[PDB]
Amino acid sequence: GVGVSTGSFNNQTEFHYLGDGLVQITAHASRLVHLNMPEHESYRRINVLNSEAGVAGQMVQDDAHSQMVTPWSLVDANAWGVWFNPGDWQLITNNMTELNLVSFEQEIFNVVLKTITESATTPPTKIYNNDLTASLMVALDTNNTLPYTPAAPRSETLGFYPWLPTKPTHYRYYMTCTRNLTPPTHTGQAGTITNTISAPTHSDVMFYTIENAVPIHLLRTGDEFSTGTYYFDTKPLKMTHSWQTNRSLGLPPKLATEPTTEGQQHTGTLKAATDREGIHQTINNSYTEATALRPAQVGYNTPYMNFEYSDGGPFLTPIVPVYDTQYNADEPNGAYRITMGYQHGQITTATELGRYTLNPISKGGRAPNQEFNQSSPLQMENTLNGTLLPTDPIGGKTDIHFTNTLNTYGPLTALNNTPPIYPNGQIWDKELDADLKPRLHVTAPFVCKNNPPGQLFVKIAPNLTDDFNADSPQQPRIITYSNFWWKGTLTFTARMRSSNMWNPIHQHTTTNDNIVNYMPSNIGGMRLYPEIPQLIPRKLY
Amino acid sequence: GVGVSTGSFNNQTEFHYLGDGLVQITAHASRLVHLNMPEHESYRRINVLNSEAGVAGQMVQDDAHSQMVTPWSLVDANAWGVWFNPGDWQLITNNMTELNLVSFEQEIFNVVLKTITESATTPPTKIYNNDLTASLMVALDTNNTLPYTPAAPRSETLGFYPWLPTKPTHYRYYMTCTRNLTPPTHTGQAGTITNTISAPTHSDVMFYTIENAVPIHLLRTGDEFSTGTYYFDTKPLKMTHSWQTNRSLGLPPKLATEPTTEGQQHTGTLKAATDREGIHQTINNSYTEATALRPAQVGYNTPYMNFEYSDGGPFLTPIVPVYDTQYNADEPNGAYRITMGYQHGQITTATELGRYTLNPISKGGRAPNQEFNQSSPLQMENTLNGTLLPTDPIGGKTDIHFTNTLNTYGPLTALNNTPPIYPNGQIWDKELDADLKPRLHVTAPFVCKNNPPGQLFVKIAPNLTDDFNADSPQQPRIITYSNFWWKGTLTFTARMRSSNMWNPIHQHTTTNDNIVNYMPSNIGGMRLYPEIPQLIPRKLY
Amino acid sequence: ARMRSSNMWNPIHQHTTTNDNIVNYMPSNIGGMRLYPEIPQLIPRKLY
Repeated sequence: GVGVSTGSFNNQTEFHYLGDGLVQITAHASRLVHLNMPEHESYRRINVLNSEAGVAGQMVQDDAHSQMVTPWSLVDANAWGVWFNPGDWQLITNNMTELNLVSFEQEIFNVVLKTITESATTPPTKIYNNDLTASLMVALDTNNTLPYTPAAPRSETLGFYPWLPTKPTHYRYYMTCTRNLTPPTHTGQAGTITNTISAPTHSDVMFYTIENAVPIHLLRTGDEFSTGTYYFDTKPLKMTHSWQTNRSLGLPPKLATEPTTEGQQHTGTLKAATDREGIHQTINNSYTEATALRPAQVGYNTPYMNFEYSDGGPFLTPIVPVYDTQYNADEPNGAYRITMGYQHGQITTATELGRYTLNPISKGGRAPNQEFNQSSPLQMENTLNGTLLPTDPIGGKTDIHFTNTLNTYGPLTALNNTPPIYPNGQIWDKELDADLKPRLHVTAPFVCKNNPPGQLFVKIAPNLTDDFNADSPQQPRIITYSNFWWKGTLTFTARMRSSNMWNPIHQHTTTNDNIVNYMPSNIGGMRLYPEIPQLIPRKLY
Repeated sequence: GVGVSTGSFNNQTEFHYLGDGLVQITAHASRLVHLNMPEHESYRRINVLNSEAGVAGQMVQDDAHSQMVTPWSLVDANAWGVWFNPGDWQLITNNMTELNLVSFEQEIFNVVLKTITESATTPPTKIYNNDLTASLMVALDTNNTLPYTPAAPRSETLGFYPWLPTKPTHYRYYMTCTRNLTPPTHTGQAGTITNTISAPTHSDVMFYTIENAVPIHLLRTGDEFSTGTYYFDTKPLKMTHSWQTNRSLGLPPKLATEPTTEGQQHTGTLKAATDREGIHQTINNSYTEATALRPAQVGYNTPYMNFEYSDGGPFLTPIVPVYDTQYNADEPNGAYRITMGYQHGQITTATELGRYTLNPISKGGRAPNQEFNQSSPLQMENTLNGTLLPTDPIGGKTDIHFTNTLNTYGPLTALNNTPPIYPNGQIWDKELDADLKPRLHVTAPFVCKNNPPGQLFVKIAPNLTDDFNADSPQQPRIITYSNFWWKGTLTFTARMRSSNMWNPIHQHTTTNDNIVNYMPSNIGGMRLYPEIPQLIPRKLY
Repeated sequence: ARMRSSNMWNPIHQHTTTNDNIVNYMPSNIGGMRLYPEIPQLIPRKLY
């Protein structure tokens, strides 16, 4: 029967406080998902090029790839703000040390299929007849047979507002590209560079169609498509950021001259350099605090802005994101620059899209203009030619320092994970099916070792015109759309924090200049400006 | 299935006479509730100001606040005339001493969703296509997570007629306002007053959205949304008004000169003033009847027309409503001035809205031009400067008397509750969640100590146009409406009255000039002019 | 005590720690401590 409802809209985030501190954050989400029909039902391998990199010097501007455009649309839950309004994400940045991840279920219910029909009067008048008999095709890829494409790094998820109706995005995935871009040049001189994408190699062209991979449930207007409860197996995230560094690990040296006056303008003085004792990593006698004996370095000098070049094309090496120094650099420390849409933040007036250059606040980051390197003997009051200051060029290039090439990722390199980004970051991510797994993902903090949860493919079934369908490239169809609700349930599990100290830590407050970032205006303009995550401090040693 | 009915229209008020006098007034109500679609689905915080108070002297005319307009519409039962036609409320003002309150259930059934469609011919012609697949969102706030806003003090309830189809009103609630209106001035002089609403403070901005608070049941055209039977826990109201005053409490003094003639023009004479005896509250020897020994005062001199001023703004102190003196004053006694709509009373011709300045008839009220105050010694034939007559100004203001400032609410102040007002008054009310609860509410006579019954939020689900819904402030929609029935059941419990006296008391009759207030005219014009409540007298001591 | 539950959208005022507030929470070079007050009752609630 059509006139019977099939599901319940639900969006409350139940913080069900279990014993011993553990909580069970059951986060629901429900949005009307307005699906339009596919503009073409034929699968298309669209090679993409650009004339922008074909002129010399614009080789960062490299948009060329080979794209497999499918008519199927993807309903995506893999974004943080779908499940958490800022009132409930304030509760977790204030109070939770760890976040485990447990359950996940999707549900499409209460689909409304409609036929639009044009009448030929003096305005364009469109009549919305109701389809009682048409269907739409859903496909829960319960094995992840298809390439897992999360829409969070493109900000193409469902919109993070409950009342605003969202849109699902077209499923598409990378096909093999064999990129020719060399020679790599400067900007000033002209070169005979070749900017073509070549023919795809035979051994790797990987064409997944949706019909021959996942079984597809047709759904009439009284449907209820229930995904089974996916149980995660992830590492427990740690929301508590670490502040200790290699000038803060271990036991500090004792001081003989201790201050007498109030105010921190006066400083206590240690013992002499050659008179101190302990274990030490160099040859020289004087034990300063810079060259000390620290267990492992936190962070690592990434060779930054380093454009590697693989069969796919030129690409920048992703840096583990970490809190910058007191000098805001953010490029060798891996800043996030997340541009949203008008479903994801961004007060809906006539301006362009908001930006928010972000960082975490886990203090483990370095500065490129603050580092230096020396010769093998230590030699305080060092020789001009024995120490490599960052004023020195590399190969005669004055803007380029040693740290552009210098990598220090040794085995003893402790490192914090990716911060979860709000509301625009990604929640979970597919484990890279490689022989050597990466230790952490920069795209998402939760890593699924098992089969990741099924991405959901939704497409309108072809409602066909009376016209013939043999020996024709493109058929006519009845123009149509859909309005199906979508209910999720993402059950977290988190441990409450315990204050084991004296001074009160930084909590996510609400200032007088902050309520305008949290309240609607006279029009209805909403905004979801980010939250700098990982507020509770913790010790790394 | 759509073509099967789901509920029963029902409106009979069963007076089920139980034993020992108790009755169980089971009052049903059922009205067609015509819901229109929301004009916008975006939440809007609309600050309200007015230029009327910005000029000096109009500072009672203070309409400025900060309003949170939500697209959800509220179906309200909290009004008396929904449940009681005047034939059944005559039965309870004639015969019932107390009214307990027991049960309450709501039910939305038999919804009819329709699409309106415009055709472009020479008149505007509108075609009502039927939606078999669309839905409407209902939300029974079973915990009162949202701010409880009763529509009875704004006369925005369902209309009190069974056959006339009603309308639900848009749910909206007060946001924080920080009002600047000083200096408070007179009317004659001009001042440099500042009339602005300021920026809302950070610590208190309280933005409840409907989706993230209460789980929401989508309902197709064959729905039946049944609220569970809410069981009240209220004080038993007492419909019997009290007439005894401090010139009527206790034992009267005995008289020696008793009258001889027929007719009350001749009066019995008491003993002398200095010769009477008894307990007495002053120092002087003469025991008059004014200064007597009475257990507690009934009523209390409110400082009336007293505009207190809180973070919200200027507001008048609500006075406990009580029967005025023989001199009709009604302002220091808290009159009701209830203006209705054409669904709530008010013969539906071309006139403006009816008024009915009302009072209860519980005799405990005072008059401001009939009171006076004296010095500490009593001193009959009092000194000109020793007694404060209400001809005396306060601070040189001749119209303002001592009683404008004078409060006499002592601990021994007996007081009657709020009269229930018909048909326009409120039935129940939320307990003010404060540390010190108020003793009585002026808005409604029944007080719910527990969680109050769930207010019901109804909104049409978004029926969307083919046009895109990303990166757009305002989307187009199919214009639509709804016709859902709404059945309630408000089970009272009341005790029958017992006449323990000789003379017959005032019952609510029907005079020859009263049937026009109770009967329809040749057009169909109905009216629900009020009933002066609480007719049975009782003793207070 | 009962834990609070956030039943709303916008985040309420919590007792934070600003850059001009750590000097009210940390000892100095002498040993000077301080317990400047906290403005209490931060979570808002409705009275009706």
